[PDB]
Amino acid sequence: LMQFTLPVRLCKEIELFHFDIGPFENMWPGIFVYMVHRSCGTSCFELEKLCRFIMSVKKNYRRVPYHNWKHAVTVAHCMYAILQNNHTLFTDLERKGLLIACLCHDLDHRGFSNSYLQKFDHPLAALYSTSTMEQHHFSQTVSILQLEGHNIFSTLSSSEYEQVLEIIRKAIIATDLALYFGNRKQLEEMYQTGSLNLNNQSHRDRVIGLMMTACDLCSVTKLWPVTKLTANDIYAEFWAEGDEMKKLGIQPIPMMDRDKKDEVPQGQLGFYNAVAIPCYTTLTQILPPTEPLLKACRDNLSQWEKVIRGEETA
Ligand SMILES: CN(C)C(=O)c1cnn(C)c1C(=O)Nc1ccn2cc(-c3ccc(F)cc3)nc2c1
Ligand SMILES: [Mg+2]
Ligand SMILES: [Zn+2]
Repeated sequence: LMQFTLPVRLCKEIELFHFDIGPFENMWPGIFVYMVHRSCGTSCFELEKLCRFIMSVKKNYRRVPYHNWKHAVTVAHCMYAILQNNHTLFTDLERKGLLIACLCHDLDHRGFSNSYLQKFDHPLAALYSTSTMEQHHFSQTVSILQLEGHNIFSTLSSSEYEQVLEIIRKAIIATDLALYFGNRKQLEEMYQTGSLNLNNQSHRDRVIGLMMTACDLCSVTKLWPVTKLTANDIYAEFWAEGDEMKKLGIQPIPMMDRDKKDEVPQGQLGFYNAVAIPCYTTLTQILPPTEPLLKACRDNLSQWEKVIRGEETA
């Protein structure tokens, strides 16, 4: 059999939650296949169809600062680490669906929020009133799955195929941060009343939703230099959207105004306190082996406080 192998450093370090997939684009497909073979199994997919699928997915990501092919693979890798360290908790179909969902979750992203598309009156806002881009991302996933030689689930029954596409749809839609706030509240109450039940499919859906938020935001769980450098790419997009909001004669929110760049450290602080820390806190409560994500989030929260006190530059 042909078994994907990684260099010695990558082989060890890919198992760590804070792994950076590196600047070599051409290695990312191999890194993804390796993660599928270990998290799912070498018999989960035909290698030729998976490779064809990977390259078609890559081609439908755009040359944008942040919401790009590197983000897709980075998000899948965070999902890999969660699956590997919680391997008894997930099903055959969930391992198949969830790495694919992560790879595909920002397909055809142009670097603009759902809000910009609504204000711009983009056709996608007419087609999908809520979770606009996320419904677009899923649609793009269905299109690619339906290309000749791209049915990577061809061995699944009709009913299993439908289940996995439903895992992928719900996982992709969960990456709408607007939905995260409600989902985390429900999970927090369920955990704290001791009512959360992983044998309940509506509960599994919420847990996978949280996992998808955690994976999508995972730049806050990297080592500080990766965290800081990724934040430049995030803001590069936010500021381009703010420019576009100004062009429509609309005041952009502060995070999207390139003139407000000196307030970034305080905005980061607000984001760690309102979104990130609660997210990885609730995830750790449910999946205790995800602890390193929360530990690394607290470490970066401390780093942003050092930037605010003038003991670090950005
Ligand atoms: C949507 N995405 C991708 C994310 O939210 C996302 C994912 N990963 N990360 C790290 C983010 C992220 O940085 N979010 C935020 C969220 C709120 N903010 C508010 C401010 C702020 C800036 C200047 C100012 F003057 C006032 C406030 N800056 C942010 C940044
Ligand atoms: Mg997205
Ligand atoms: Zn994303």
